[PDB]
Amino acid sequence: FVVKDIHFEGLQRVAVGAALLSMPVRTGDTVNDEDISNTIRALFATGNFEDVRVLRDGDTLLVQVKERPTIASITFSGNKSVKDDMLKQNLEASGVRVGESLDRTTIADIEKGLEDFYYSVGKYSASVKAVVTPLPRNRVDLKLVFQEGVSAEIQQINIVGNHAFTTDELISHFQLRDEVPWWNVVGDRKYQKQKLAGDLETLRSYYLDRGYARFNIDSTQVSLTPDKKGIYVTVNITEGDQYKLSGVEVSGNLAGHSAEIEQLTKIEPGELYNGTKVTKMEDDIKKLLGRYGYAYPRVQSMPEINDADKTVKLRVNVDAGNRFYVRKIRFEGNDTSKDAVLRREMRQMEGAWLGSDLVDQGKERLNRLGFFETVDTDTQRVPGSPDQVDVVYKVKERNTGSFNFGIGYGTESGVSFQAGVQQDNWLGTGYAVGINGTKNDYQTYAELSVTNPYFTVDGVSLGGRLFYNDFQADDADLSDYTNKSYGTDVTLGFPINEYNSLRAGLGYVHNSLSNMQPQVAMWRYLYSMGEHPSTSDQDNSFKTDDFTFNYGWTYNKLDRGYFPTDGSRVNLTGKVTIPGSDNEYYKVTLDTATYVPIDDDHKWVVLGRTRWGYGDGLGGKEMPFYENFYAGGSSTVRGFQSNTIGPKAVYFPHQASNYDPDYDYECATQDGAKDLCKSDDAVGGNAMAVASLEFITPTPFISDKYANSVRTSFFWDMGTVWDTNWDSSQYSGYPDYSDPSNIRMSAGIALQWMSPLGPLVFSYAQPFKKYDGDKAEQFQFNI
Amino acid sequence: CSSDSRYKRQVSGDEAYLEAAPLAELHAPAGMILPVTSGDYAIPVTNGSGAVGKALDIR
Amino acid sequence: LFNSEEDVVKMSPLPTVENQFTPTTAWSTSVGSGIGNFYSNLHPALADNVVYAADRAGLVKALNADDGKEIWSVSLAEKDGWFSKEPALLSGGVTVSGGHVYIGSEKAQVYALNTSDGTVAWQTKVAGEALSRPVVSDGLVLIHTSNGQLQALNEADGAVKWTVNLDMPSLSLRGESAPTTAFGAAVVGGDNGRVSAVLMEQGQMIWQQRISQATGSTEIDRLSDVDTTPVVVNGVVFALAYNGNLTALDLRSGQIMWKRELGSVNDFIVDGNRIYLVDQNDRVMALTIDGGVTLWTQSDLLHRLLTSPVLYNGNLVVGDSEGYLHWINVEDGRFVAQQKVDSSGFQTEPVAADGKLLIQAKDGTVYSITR
Amino acid sequence: ERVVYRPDINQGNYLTANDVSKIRVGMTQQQVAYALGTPLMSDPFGTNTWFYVFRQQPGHEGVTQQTLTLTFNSSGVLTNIDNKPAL
Amino acid sequence: EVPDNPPNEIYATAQQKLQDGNWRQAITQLEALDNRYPFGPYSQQVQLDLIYAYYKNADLPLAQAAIDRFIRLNPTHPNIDYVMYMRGLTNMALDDSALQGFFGVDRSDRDPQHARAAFSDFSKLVRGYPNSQYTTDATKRLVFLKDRLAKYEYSVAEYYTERGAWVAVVNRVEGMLRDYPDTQATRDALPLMENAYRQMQMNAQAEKVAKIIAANSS
Repeated sequence: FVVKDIHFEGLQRVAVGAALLSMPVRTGDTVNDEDISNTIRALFATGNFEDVRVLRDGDTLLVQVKERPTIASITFSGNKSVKDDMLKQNLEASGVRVGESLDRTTIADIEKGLEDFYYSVGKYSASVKAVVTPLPRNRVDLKLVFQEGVSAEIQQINIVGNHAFTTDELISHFQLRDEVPWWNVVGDRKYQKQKLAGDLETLRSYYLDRGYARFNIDSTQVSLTPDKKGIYVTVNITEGDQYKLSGVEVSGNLAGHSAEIEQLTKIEPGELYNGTKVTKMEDDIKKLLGRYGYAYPRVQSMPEINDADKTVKLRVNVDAGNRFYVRKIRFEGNDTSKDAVLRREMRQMEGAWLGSDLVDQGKERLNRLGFFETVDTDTQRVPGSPDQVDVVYKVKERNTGSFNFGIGYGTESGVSFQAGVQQDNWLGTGYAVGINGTKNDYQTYAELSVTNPYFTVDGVSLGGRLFYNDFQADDADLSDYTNKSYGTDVTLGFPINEYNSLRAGLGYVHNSLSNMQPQVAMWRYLYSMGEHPSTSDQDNSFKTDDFTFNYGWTYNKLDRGYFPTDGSRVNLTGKVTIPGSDNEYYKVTLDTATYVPIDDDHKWVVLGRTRWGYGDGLGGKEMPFYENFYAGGSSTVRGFQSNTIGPKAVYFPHQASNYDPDYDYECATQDGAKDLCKSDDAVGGNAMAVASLEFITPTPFISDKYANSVRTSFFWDMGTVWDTNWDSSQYSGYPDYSDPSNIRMSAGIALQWMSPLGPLVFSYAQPFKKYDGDKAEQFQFNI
Repeated sequence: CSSDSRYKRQVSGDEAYLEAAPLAELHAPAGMILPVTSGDYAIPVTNGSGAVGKALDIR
Repeated sequence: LFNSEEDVVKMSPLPTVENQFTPTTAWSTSVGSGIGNFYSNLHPALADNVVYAADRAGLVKALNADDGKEIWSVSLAEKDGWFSKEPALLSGGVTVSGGHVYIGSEKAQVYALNTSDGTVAWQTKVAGEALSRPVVSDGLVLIHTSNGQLQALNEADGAVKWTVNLDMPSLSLRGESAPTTAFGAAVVGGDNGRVSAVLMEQGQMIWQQRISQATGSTEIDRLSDVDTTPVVVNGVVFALAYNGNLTALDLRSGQIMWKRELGSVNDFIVDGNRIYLVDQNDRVMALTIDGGVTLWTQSDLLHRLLTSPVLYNGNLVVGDSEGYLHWINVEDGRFVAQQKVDSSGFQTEPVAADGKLLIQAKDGTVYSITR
Repeated sequence: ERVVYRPDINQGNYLTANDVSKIRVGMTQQQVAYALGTPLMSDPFGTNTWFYVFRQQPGHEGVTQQTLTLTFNSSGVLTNIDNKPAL
Repeated sequence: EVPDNPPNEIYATAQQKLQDGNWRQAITQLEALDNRYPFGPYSQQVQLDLIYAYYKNADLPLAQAAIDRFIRLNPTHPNIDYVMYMRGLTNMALDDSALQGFFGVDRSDRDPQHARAAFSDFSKLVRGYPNSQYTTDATKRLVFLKDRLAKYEYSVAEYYTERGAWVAVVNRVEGMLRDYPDTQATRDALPLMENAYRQMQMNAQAEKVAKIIAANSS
């Protein structure tokens, strides 16, 4: 029989002629009942025909095709700890997905494979069921319910072959631990069989360091304890004998650095053997020959273990390579930055032999850049010569800009706001930006600050800082506390070492004042300004244009420029006035940042911060009171309200402020309180020694896509600010504030979120030791 | 909820490489002849079909 | 955190609690502690009116089986080391044959203690652990190790007669393939779904048959705990293949008389031609010796954690790891009694020896139960 | 100038004097390229003159330099070993 | 949220939102068409409009996956020339889209990663389709890009001058020499290796450039 036509009754994925080519009974070919049955399997061999019924109208074939394709969706339900795409990856591992055909046979198989996925991850007591939900025209949904009973968790290792150490101390020598108490609670307890392998290498290291060179692990068998949780193991090892480093017989392509090689053979003959130091001394060669240019310094140790005296001799084979491996370097991730600004951040030069750490030193400048999220190296030895390594640097950049704000003093009673924004090297163009200000009907404060750190290749760091505050305390007029304060700061940054770095600059500041408060230290400073004011009236006006020399110094051995982890950046700052200034005083300030990794995989890191600061006169006219030290709120201490730490104001019994409202502002005036009024306004002290105890904690509660950016840290702060000239003969009814014992204290937690245009920090903090007069807001926004 | 009524103001793109200026070749005297093209820098230069810029294929 | 995100699996309870022959105890003496959470293939032993009881990590009694009064005590909680009086910590069940107490530790030591005081008749460290209690007989401490080694020791000193490597899975697929002696050949099953026969007198493999499937590319049950200890009535062996599968096969050749590759049974006694079982889901059934043909069944109890099924007072007696004890018809599955005798639960096996019935709770161990 | 801290500027592509002894005029480029490899410079339209040339800036005082040009002919066979110090 | 509708109407629905510019909803139509009918006769024409509306709504990694789809789905097609531009047209906007040029700042010092990719695709376009409607357009894309790659490497060669690594000056400009004549930044780089020459005291070699300087000052 020869077919007249094949009737393609429903395909839903495949073409008509593409269905015809799968048929061995195609139009024009002789058709028998065998090739009809060959057509059943071959249309089933498409992998997309659910049922195939090859029939014919005499000879005109007609195939009742039922079809499995597209699964329109796969619906996951009940996982709750594992991602469903990971389960879809197991479904990807079956080659089945949205778009694919369904197979009722592979339902239990993928259910097995997901239970085998359950088997692998750390469970076995977890079952699944795939619910086929059929959809229009051929389609099906794979609803999937995940009936997870319980995981498998470790119970007890047995170690056999151990004859020098405790199994239980080796648990404490292993990552896998089985100890979280109820009244001595510490840590957590999990299982994964890859950790078993890592604990074996941990043991392999644990016998390597002693000299156990006849040591070997025989095997290790996990008890398949019949509860679907019970993880006990045996560990079969051979303890082996102790061996002692009796000598090294290093040789090979020594490249003439054999004395420098011999410096890396500085050992004691007969000390008990460790191979990690042998591993370490091998690396130092690759750091020795690495800075000597050898990008592939093949080093091969061989422990010639001598069982006759229970010692080990040390063959070490050396291949050097060449020096001028480094041809050039490439840069990637300059897409929003300037390349030379990136390319200035290196110390291994093209046209040179390799400096291995010079990469890393350059990568440390990349690391202490801080305008990045990754800085990575791609050390491509270019084919054609082994004098050709082109090292690509794909880096991931970071966000820029940082805004701060507090909605206050209007926004409906007029146009009034806080302001302030950065631009963080101005999108990495080479121009550090920090600008702030505020426009209100209390004051008009303006400020500019801009820094090119790199005007020259010599690190010429031109920092120009400006401000123009029309600080008037505008309640009716310039009658309460006025200062039009303005001036500049030209400042240069100075390289002193790769880590030592000086700061110095010149500051101008011109201040014009009017009708100031019955604050008496304010009068006292006016009296130390050689001025004799009316203490009972705010009518006293003043112009001052101060002239100062500014200085400072920076250390930098601390990990990242944005997310550091270990080390220190010691930051001296200070200032002093000059001849020609109307006031002769000084001010010096010391703030630090010491980072100690608690965890050295850095799940926990101690962070050490203090703030030392002191400024006073050079004789006669002193440091002004607005240059004192003011804290609380956030500044480095939370729990309080801002600038609420320090000595507090007292009002002189006052008559006429040039503003006597209807009991709106109380300034010991004739609107009430016509007497001495000690107020709670922290007017700051001329000496500050504050600190905090802040510690890195992780966050296991979110996606770590962004937790790596998020800082989670609890802080524990304290403080004492005071003025050295406080002479309580004059403050006989007042607490003395020449005391370095005004001991405040607060503690709390830091919540930094890294938004895509700067960090968003928030905190709550509760003080529980405090010298009063302070204003407190226990919740803080730290944007 | 709603973000209508001119959500973006003067936000678009252009065809700046077409708006850029063309180039001009460089001369080497007799004896200073060095290789000048190292890859796909050699292209077939073409007025293969125009209608460029905004007149290019949109759909 | 961890208490609120808890995932729970659910089993069926114990139905039809009966008291038609209302149970009691003869005594409890117990020992105190034992298994607890710490799962092992330890189980008690009883002979000569001497309860061979002990704490697993601790004391080694001898209790007089009239009241469980202490005949003597020793302890393997001694002999200072890293633990400094290193605890007992036993793997296998108790064996007392002759004047020795044969026991194999989780410290991979085996012991012979003189049964009149517990004075150590001899000592041997066993190479690795054992998945099997030693069937100490014929001058041989017949051991299936965790390493899969047929280590026979001369039971007069522990002198290693041989150490013969056995069938080996990937990890310790838990189950006792106890090396059993039958008609002069060492008969062992295997936790890799395989069975074998070995020469008892030299450790020479008579035959070895893979039977059934195991975890790794065909993953199998962990609520079924396969009693891969083979029991041998005449030379058709009747034993379990790991994953629980039932198989009858020649002892001389390993050639299959019949097999149930449908088995997921836990603990088994070939009781005549009514082979009594504990299923994975803990339905009881009586199966033939010609097939897995149900003479009677009992799906009444379901989804508990049982011990081995024993026959005592004419009734099928099983306890569980719940603390319940159950008295089933030796015929069709009828509860003759039931006793929630404790809540410590029973992982070990009931010992219906000396005409008694010796059980061991997890840390409340011995209740000599009568009715 | 009068400034103090100037971090030192370095440059390799510079072989030892033993490597100068390793070769001779009349060697091929390849005879150098087996033992001393390639330099990082040769003439782009001129001859095969190879350039293993040292440069380094020391503190406050000029730049050290060891120029070494290696004139091969059109056959790439050495015709001049030309070394130059700083200045 | 798009229901299973008539697919030609879905083909019509996005076509409005293309002309409307609602590629927030045109692509929302365009996915569910290809989520249900990806092998339709216009579903590959949907792919051309998918790359279009991805480009219109600025969805280049979503576009670039769809470009490699049409590689796999239509390895032979007449409309490859559209996509072969649209591959480079992606890599044009993939290389530079940012706001820095809005401040008059010249972004030819930024990383020409996709500019190297857009250089490849348009050169493959003028080779694979030397007569297409883009072949005049893609040329001037490649014309400026050759100097954009030059002013990139010119920016590299500047830094090495103030570094003073005069060899690394020469290796950059020889790379510039090996890649393009016609960039006039090469004329700008022309004296600098000659300056590096006399800085390396390669004065005789600097004389050779001085003739090329004489050749390329005029």
